[PDB]
Amino acid sequence: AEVQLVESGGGVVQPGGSLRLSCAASGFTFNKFWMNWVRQAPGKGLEWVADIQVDGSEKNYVDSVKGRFTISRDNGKNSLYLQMNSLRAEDTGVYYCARGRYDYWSGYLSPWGQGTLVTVSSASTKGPSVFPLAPSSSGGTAALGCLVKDYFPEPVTVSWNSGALTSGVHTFPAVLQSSGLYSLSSVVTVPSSSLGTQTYICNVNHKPSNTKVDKKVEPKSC
Amino acid sequence: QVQLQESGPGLVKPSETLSLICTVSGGSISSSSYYWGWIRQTPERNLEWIGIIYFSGTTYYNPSLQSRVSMSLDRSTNRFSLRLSSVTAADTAIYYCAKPKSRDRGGPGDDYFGMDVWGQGIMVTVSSASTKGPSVFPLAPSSKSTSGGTAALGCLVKDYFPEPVTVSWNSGALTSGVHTFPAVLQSSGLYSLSSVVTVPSSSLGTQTYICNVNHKPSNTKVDKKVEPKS
Amino acid sequence: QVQLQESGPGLVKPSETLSLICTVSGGSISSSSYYWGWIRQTPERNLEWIGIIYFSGTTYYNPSLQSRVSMSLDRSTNRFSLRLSSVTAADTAIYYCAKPKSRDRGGPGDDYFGMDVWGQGIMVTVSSASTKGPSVFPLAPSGGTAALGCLVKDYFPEPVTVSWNSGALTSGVHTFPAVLQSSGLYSLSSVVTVPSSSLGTQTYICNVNHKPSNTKVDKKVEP
Amino acid sequence: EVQLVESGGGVVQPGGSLRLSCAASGFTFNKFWMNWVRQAPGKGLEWVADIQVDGSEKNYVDSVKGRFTISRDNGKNSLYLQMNSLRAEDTGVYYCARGRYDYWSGYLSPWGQGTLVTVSSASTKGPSVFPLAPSSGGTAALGCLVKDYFPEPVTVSWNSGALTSGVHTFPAVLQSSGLYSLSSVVTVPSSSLGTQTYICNVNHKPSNTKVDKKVEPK
Amino acid sequence: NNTYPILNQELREAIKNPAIKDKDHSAPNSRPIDFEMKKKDGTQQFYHYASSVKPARVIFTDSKPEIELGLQSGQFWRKFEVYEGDKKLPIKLVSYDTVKDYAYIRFSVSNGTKAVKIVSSTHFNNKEEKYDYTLMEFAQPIYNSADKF
Amino acid sequence: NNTYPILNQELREAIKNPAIKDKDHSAPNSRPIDFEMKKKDGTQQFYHYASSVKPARVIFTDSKPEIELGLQSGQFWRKFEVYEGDKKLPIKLVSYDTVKDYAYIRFSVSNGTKAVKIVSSTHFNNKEEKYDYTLMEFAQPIYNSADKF
Amino acid sequence: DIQLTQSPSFLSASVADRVTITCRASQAVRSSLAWYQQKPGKAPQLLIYSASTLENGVSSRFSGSGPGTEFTLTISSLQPEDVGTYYCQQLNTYPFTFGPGTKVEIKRTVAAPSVFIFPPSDEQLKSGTASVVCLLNNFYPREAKVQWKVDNALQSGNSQESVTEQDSKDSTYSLSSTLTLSKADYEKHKVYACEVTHQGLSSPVTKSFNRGE
Amino acid sequence: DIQMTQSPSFLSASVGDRVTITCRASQGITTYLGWYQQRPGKAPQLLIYAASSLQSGVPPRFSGSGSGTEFTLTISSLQPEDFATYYCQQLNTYPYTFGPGTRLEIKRTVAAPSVFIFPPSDEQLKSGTASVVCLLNNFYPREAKVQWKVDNALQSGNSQESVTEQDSKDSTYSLSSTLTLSKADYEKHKVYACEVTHQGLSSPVTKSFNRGE
Amino acid sequence: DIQMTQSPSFLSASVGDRVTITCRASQGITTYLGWYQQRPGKAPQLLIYAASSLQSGVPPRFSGSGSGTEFTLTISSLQPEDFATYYCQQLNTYPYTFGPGTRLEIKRTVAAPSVFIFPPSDEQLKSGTASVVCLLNNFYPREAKVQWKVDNALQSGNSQESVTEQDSKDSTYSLSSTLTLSKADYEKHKVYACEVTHQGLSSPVTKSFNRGEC
Amino acid sequence: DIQLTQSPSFLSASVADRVTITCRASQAVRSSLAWYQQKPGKAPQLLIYSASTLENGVSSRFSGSGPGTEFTLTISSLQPEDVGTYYCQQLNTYPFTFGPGTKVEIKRTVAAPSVFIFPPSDEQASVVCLLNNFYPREAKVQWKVDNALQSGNSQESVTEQDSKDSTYSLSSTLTLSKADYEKHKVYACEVTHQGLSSPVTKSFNRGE
Repeated sequence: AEVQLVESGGGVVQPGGSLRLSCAASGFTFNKFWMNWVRQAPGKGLEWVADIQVDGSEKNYVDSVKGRFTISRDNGKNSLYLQMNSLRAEDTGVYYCARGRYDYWSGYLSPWGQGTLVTVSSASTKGPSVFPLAPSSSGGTAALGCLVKDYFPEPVTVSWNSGALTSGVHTFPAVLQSSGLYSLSSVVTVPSSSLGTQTYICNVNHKPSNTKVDKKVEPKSC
Repeated sequence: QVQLQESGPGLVKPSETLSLICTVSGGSISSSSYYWGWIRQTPERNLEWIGIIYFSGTTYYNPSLQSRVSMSLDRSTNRFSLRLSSVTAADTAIYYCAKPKSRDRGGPGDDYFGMDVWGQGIMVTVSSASTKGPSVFPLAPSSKSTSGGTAALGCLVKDYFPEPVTVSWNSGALTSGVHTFPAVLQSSGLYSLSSVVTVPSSSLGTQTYICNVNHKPSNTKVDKKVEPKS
Repeated sequence: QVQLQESGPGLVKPSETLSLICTVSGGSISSSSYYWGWIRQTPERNLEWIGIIYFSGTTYYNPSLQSRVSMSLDRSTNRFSLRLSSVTAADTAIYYCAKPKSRDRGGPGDDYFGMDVWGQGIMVTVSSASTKGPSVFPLAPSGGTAALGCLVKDYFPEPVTVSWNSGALTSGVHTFPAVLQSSGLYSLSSVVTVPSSSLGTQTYICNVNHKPSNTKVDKKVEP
Repeated sequence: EVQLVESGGGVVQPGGSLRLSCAASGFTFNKFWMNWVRQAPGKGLEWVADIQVDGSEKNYVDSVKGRFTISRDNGKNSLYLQMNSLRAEDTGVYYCARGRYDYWSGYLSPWGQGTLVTVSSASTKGPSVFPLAPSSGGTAALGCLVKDYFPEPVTVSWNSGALTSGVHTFPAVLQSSGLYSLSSVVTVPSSSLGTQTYICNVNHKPSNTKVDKKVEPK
Repeated sequence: NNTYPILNQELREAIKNPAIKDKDHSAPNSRPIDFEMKKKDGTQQFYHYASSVKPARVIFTDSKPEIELGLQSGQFWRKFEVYEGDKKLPIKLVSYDTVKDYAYIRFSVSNGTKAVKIVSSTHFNNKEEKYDYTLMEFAQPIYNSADKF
Repeated sequence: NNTYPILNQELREAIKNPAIKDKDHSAPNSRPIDFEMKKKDGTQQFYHYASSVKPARVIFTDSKPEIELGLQSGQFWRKFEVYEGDKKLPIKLVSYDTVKDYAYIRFSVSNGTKAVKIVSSTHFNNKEEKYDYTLMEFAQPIYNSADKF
Repeated sequence: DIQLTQSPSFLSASVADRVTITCRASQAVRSSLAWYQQKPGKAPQLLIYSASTLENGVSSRFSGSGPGTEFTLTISSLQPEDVGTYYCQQLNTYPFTFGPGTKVEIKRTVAAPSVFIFPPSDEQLKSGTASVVCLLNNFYPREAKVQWKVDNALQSGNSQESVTEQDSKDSTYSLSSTLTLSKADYEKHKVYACEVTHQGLSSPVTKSFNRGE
Repeated sequence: DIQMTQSPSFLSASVGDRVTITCRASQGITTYLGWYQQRPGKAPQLLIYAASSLQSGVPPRFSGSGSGTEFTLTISSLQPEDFATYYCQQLNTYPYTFGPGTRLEIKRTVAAPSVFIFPPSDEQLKSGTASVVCLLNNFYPREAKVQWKVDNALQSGNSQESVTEQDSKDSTYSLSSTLTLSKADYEKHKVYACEVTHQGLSSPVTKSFNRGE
Repeated sequence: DIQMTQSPSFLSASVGDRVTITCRASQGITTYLGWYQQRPGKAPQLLIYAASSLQSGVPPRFSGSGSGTEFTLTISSLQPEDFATYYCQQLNTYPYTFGPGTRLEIKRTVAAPSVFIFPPSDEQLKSGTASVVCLLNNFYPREAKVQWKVDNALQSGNSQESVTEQDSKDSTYSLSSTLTLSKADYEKHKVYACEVTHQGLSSPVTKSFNRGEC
Repeated sequence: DIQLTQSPSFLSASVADRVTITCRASQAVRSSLAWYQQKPGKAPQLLIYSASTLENGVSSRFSGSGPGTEFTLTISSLQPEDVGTYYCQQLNTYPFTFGPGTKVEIKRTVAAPSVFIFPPSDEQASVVCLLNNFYPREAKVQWKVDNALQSGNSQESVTEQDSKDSTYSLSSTLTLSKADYEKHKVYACEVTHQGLSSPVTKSFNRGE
């Protein structure tokens, strides 16, 4: 399919704040279909947010969102808007654009867009401290890693030795600390004869802050 | 992993067209890169960019060479070519085949970061001189019983034009201790080279040593053997 | 080969609703015809079209019974029904459940050719009622000739089945039409003729069956 | 829906004239190429002409040039084909058909349902219906030859449409008369041939003729 | 401006649309109009009369006259097409009553229209039972305001 | 109004049009105009300069100066849109060189225009490869007729 | 309603005769007209549909004529089992109305009735009335006089008679006259008799029974 | 003209099968070529454009292939509604010519015709002209051959035939051949025969009549 | 709202099984119900609308079943791309509510976890807090338990973990539990243990280090 | 053409020294600047792109710099495998020009060369002399015949420095016409070097 739904406008906000999400649509007649917004708080499932009629004449919201969000159209520009005011902690999540299933069909949604993350949280854009998870000394396999602690917001991208070491790696999903700040760890399982002779550097990259650290992980001085 | 390899010929005459091929063979469909590059290295060890050819066949040449370079691509046979015309001695160089570094995230794509994998190079001399095949004369080992316990030997690869030469000792089974020299130009016009190896002295009775002098521009391939005489 | 049959009751009070049921027996799946019909037959042997119900439950009733008639499809049980409101004596008829004839090719279909299979039909009298079941008295016999019978007296309403020896003896049987006595109540006689050499030997048992009133009385004839 | 409805077709004689029409709705008529395609009875498709968006360019096949003119009227949303000087080779079904996208020539969707053009100097005539008699067990065939008629079509049925099974109404054939001739048959058990009678229903609507003929043994 | 679903699809399929689940199709500025439903030989079409809401409606707008037809047994209707001459009128599905199984369809018809052709089908015996020709003939000519004799 | 296909469609798809196959796109009442193709940070945009015919071309009409642009590797161009300020121009497709794979576009530009913006993409790796911003700078300001240095 | 009329209403014809029934409609009805056969105490059976098409399983002696307003059912060779009533029905306009019927009697030889009188039973001796049944068993034609006597005394308004619909095999009828009189009115009189007039009897044959013996 | 020729022009195939049909041109046409579908009694419809590209509303099983002179249409999984005639058209240069077509039909095991022959009526001989008809009923495949004989003499240029559209239920063709002769000619001769060759009969099968009886 | 509930919830099965998941609505709905599919990190895609109508493009093994309140999605012969979380929506009355989901994982032989414990760096202890990390590596099923033991005494409120998405090649998981304590809580106590329950170890397995000297 | 300059052109440093090469552009080039390593007789390999990102399978000892005009490549701790020329390429404007090259010589302790002199074979007369594994590169080969210096008769050739040993080798060939060769007694190869306290001489003579 040539059907395209391209969202932007997502970002970080604070409680009581504002954000307008957009949605570009090409490859169908836009003024002949219903449009819908669906959402996804990280880890949890799908919750219907809003829909809007073909020419902007009828709109529906969920009881949570009613009186804070406004759904909106522009058939000439081929766009769908979601104006989100008075934002809460329960509104943080992935926000999908989604077109009705046929010409003038209301409810059923295909296809959807690829999502835009919306984070609501009073924590400032801080960048991670990278701390080495040092490997302590069958004597054939050792595990080592980097702890990526006290950053905000999502996402980060961890890779290892500039991408060269892709094998036996596990980057874990982050966890919301009661600091308001995220913390994730990446681990790699490695040969033990290679610990003294082969070098491991992890590559932490945070786009929302401009922080890059290349931390070297080595056996502890004992 | 993509690999790249450059194909001949390595002699061209003044005013003829230099015609090289690059096979992208090595895990790809030739749309494993948004564009492909040609760089050369001159005898003064300087690098000149020649130009690119994209996935789509559109090209972008150096304004310095523009009026003389040409590139196609060939999806079926999985190759791109460089054609360079109205050639002179200013064009005697080592021509390199290349592929851009692509971002590690969403690629390949139209990215200008540098070039990550390169062909091995191929040298191209420019003169009238007719290809000559090398005489191969031995270099005579442990010329004594005052040898130091490690004794030297070689193959004088003489009387050839143009470059290069592969010297591969035995099958390539013994790389350790081998020194293939740069060649030197003679008052003839003909190049002359030495290639030696140094190994233990009571491994003469035991172990057998022969050079593998290969000369690609002339289709010559000699296997001269070398022991002390007596 | 679809067979069809009618469920009671055969007695209805004036004003109150005549409610009959047709159970589709044979080849079935109740999308073995495109529609289903109801026809009735008044005491003067005249036939009237009541109405149809299609496969999809939409109906088309006669404009002379419109305000009173009604039909459902059941489809899970193999049934279609007839309801008739605000009933007078005029509605005293034999009610017939029926199915269309369908075409030569790609049948069954939406075709108006005639009705091929028909129910056995169910009599429905409308009266201020009484609804009495029958006393059954013998008729004493006396080479050749030798006749005997069951006098079925004092019943309301119609009909009655008379069967002899369970269905096994139907040769020579004559089940008479009933006569309205000036009691208000009906009376029927039923006779059979058989050999004189077969009297002191064979056993002859009537099978008097009454619906609507659940009476089944069997009885011998010696004398 | 995109709509394309043609009128104007019918019977005309060698030399003659006929103007064809095509009403178009459900799109901006002034933004698409319009084409005519034809199809002679039984045979296949053959491109006739096309006309640009504003009637700037027109292209005709070689056979048709000099005689047929193609035209427009963007204010009325309709397409015309003016056919003068008409031939035997021209009798066929004539499809209106639109360029598949805005300002696209050549590729055609959608097309219209079709308008028959006949070119034949023969007059409107009613059919003679003649019996096909069945002669001696195991299944007999019978029929009605419908002969000497003009123009198309004929609708034949049997026992007033109540005999549908095994009935083969054939395509007509043009005779060197100028006039058509069709056959209609049915397969039926042999034991139902001297008792159950078989009466075919030939209705020809371009004249006043409807003939009901009975088909029986000899 | 039209926001209702244009029927280009089987009627059985378009009734599944949620936009028009038990949707209000009232229109006070309108009137009753009686109608017949007939085959090509002039006889009546028994199923199309028997399973259509009596009477139809004529809805009056500032540009052209609109007719509402309620079609009983909607899950069972497949094809439903309406033509004035042989120019195909678009059919807007306005409501589907879930309890009673009734689709309510609208088509704009031209001014002075006496009757209207219907190509259609139903879902019987897991097969398509076609009705080639049905003429929805009206009791009187259809105009858009109060002038009807 | 003109009869030329306006581009509201991938350039990969409009070249497939038979009406502009190898169509003459001559205009002797015109001139050469040199140009640069740039990124948002004022750098060169390398694919766009490499894959477009130099010189581009100003055609002089009875109204407003028109600009022709050949674009090489036509079947590999997807999105091709041209903007003056934040006002989208209608792009007319004039010819397709089937031998060369060259698409010749034309956009009417405003009197005094120095440079024009280009939202585009290509078809590489079975994917759309995007170029948000490509400014087309012209060697001098564009005018009606030949009354410019 | 389209009215359908049928001629004749009654018809006596012999075994092997050609019988032609007719049925007219009050307007045009095309070929949409079926023919049914109703036997005694039985549901109708489709014989002919669409004017002239025979139904499955029916014998090939029934024909039917073609479209318009006058229609025709023909029985080529009439048999004993063709007894009953023959209806036409139209399927042009709703409701699909029916005709009056054509009742078909089979003409036969004159035949003497078998006559039997029956007492009142031991079992009806219990509260109520005495009912005396007299039966004329296998006869033709249908006109046959019955006469109840009580020591040579005539009767009126005791006895209702019921007559059989015609047999599908013999082409004969039967008749059931029931005299009904009070039990104290019964034990009064000493002999009862049933006298029978009919064509197949020279003079009227009687049957008595004399109480108990 | 640029001539479009097509292989095969008739193709036997079952529902499920993987079908291919070619289109070839007398010159080079890049990928400027369409594929069209026409069912019987119905307007055509666009399937494929630009040699490869799938028109809106067409199912994903129709592919389009080839570039230059030789072109291919492929239906990977065949269905009940895909039996139709398929037309290629070149759109390189005017005139924009179509090809003869390729017809797709249902496949069936081989089936013999029932052969019948019919005399002229006595109704028609009164005109002065006589049509003798032959019927070949319900046979697969389409290639049959009708040889007429008047007093055992082959006829030639005085008969026409026609064939029916293939049956939806038993996938069988039927054929009608009308020998037309005058009255003088017809009444000069005696034995009139219809010989039918086919794949399913081992000898050609002859039906005949003699004129008069 | 109309509450939508889903029985199976988490469900293990291999490539080839006949799998049945259900969905239930608090009121009557008719067939006004859809099914949706979403893989890890990707957008959703409609499978079934009108309770049983299959969506255009979707393969033939997806059934839809039900009418009223009980509903069913039945995959005839399972495949590698079919492993996903699956949602149902009602489209009877606004809000058009979804269900909690049924997650579909690849069944496998029971694999024991390799365990590693990690000290805090010294580079961390200069900032004032210390994080001790415990890795559980390549185990089936997902159901694991991590117990944190400082001087042989149980911890709570002070540690949070996260599990990886099921692996592409070995159908295994991994777990990373992170204990957060102050630098002042941390220097007091000596022995730091990570005890681990799993159905693939017959015994609860423990890894330990002693802060300071090895 | 944007010009690039590399300072120094040549460099000699010990093992485990902190090395820094420079690369200046004639204009602004943002972060569009890569670094390459040409080992002897091998094609350039990309070390650093985007001015400061490190490439797959290259050692963590190479750092970046920038963005602007002046860029520095850093080798943290120099090892014997680092030998060869280090190039600088800008990708801001076309053509993507390079720098002249920084040649990196490894500095090590002073090793004497092993001297071997190889007699000619009978089929036409040159006599080669090998100096096997020495440092520094400044060595002097003096040919002799009957004890007479031979100015003009020879030409030499020296290898690029070893990837492991950090040593050079020299091959010196003295060519003569056969009438010159067989008519003459002893052929010596006097070698001077910093690691040799008095010149060392290897020789042979005819037929022995």
